Amino acid sequence: IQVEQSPPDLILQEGANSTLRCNFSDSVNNLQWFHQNPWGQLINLFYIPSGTKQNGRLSATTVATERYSLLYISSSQTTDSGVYFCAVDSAYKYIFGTGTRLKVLANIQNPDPAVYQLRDSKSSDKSVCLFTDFDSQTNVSQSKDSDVYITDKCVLDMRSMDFKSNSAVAWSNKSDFACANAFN
Amino acid sequence: KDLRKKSELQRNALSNLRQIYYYNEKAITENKESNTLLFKGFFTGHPWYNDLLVDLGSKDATNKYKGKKVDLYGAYYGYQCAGGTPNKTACMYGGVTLHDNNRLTEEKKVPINLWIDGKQTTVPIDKVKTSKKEVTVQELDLQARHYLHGKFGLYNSDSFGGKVQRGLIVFHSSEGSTVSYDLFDAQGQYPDTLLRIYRDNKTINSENLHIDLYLYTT
Amino acid sequence: TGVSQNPRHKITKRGQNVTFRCDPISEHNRLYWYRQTLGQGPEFLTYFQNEAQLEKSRLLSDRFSAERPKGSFSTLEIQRTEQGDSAMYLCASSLGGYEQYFGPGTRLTVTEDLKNVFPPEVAVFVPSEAEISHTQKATLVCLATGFYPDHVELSWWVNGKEVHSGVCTDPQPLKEQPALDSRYALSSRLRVSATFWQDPRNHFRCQVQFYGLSENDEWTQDRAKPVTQIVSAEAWGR
Ligand code: NA
Ligand code: NA
Ligand SMILES: [Zn+2]
Repeated sequence: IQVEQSPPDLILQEGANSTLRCNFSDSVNNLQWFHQNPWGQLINLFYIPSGTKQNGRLSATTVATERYSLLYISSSQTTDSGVYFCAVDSAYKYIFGTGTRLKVLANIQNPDPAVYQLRDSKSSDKSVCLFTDFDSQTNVSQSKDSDVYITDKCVLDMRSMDFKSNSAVAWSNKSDFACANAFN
Repeated sequence: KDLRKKSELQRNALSNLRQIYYYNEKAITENKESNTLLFKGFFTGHPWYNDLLVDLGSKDATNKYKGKKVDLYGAYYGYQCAGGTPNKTACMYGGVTLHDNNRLTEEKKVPINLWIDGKQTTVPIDKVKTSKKEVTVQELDLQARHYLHGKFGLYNSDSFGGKVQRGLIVFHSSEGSTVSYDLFDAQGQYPDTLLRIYRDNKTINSENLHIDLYLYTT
Repeated sequence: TGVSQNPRHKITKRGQNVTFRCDPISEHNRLYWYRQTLGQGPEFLTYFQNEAQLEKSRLLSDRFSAERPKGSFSTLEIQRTEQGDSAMYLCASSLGGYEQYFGPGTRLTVTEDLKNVFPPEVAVFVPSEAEISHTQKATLVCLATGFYPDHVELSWWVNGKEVHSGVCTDPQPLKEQPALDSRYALSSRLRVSATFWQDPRNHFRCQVQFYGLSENDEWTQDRAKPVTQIVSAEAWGR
């Protein structure tokens, strides 16, 4: 049978609530919800062919008659980021959906965007461009030019001081490359 | 010569025959007591089963071994096993012999006459052996198919090196009587049906007994 | 979970044979095999219940063979490997089937030739003086470049201890030469206080664990064998 997950990608802010949908084509005797971490490990969230279940911050509801299941995440934290899967029993032979990629952003109190030039520790003239302290809503610049590499944005968190930094890295093989105009 | 073909086998039949004859554990015990014969507490420390349920076919075949000292040698399965303690019971077809006055002074090594496409080949004498006067056909068949799969890849697919497409196992007795099993004539695709050829607790004398094997790569 | 899988990473030449092992939870009677391609969800391959193999999909072709070699494990063999076989091979077990408990998985990479396999080159970048004077913090950048395949694990080690606080790593490694076989690159950040970086007693080391070739792998090239290794770059306090 067929199983579709909605939405395909979800951009969410920290501490906000979210809902993930799962639609199946036929009657189901066994329904399971999973979470896949960056390493590829599939974490069991709920076994819910019907009814309502709650596991702390997470809750799930399956409406067997209308052939759908919902996954609720209250007060979404940065740790919850990853791929959420919905799997159905073909009645046994399990079919997984397309999946939902959760992008939980960090809460930045004061965004101060500043680009910096970093030099290599080892005896070399090699440089690196760092765009730091920018807002979560800021989209990263794609492959603008060949031989010039710009990394996607990642969420950094400090323990001693309650701080959330947003950073991106740029570098080029061409020994002339400037940092100020790199993140356009 | 009108044997069943390996290519005519059902979806998972070949893989399940490989499990039964090469990988799966066999229930082998001497001097034990219990249409069915339930051996409660047969397995100790096993994560899946506790009891062994042995099917003999009818009540008449069961009465011969019920309440008496018995020897066991056969292939056991858990999937589709009916009876005993639910989820913790393994099933077996036949492989039952009376313990008293059945033990041999010296282990009889059953000689094998192997033919591959009409050409006779040698098999080491230690492949099929028993310490029983009257042996179940299952005991000898389980050992012979273990060697065939290990040496020729009997139950491996054509892609995995399995050249043998047709086969016949003949348990030839001293008088002239034969017990013949087609190596690829599979009943269903799961061990509940596959192992039904052993339902009839067929016992044969080990004295002057030899196994005739005819394999065909064509 | 209690489900184990070996190996974690495997690199094979196109046309060679590969075998993966799955050690399920002892009490579980059911064993499942799944194939997961990059971006997509796990696709059903085959499943066992006790000793018996129950189902086999169209994806589990004649080149594939699954078995339970008795009695606490299962194996999956792929013969004459294609580049299309390069996926995450997951194994699950259940005491029903009710709730399926998944293993860590086997990450397979099928390359045209072993000469394509390269270890990474690691470089650590000294924090900007402008950042220290303004934000009162110091960000260290690490660059792992020229590696194939993308089977890497980056970690930061401050004074011999692995740190997680103030650590930023890219979700997936970028291709150096897109549309080919292409070598990968991965960046990482380690943000500490200005006073912490200024202490010359503090040692900062970026570690990149690479999963490449085994001892059994044939190597005929003149360059150093790209075996499973650790490549690091160090920087002292200023
Ligand atoms: Na023999
Ligand atoms: Na045959
Ligand atoms: Zn004969």
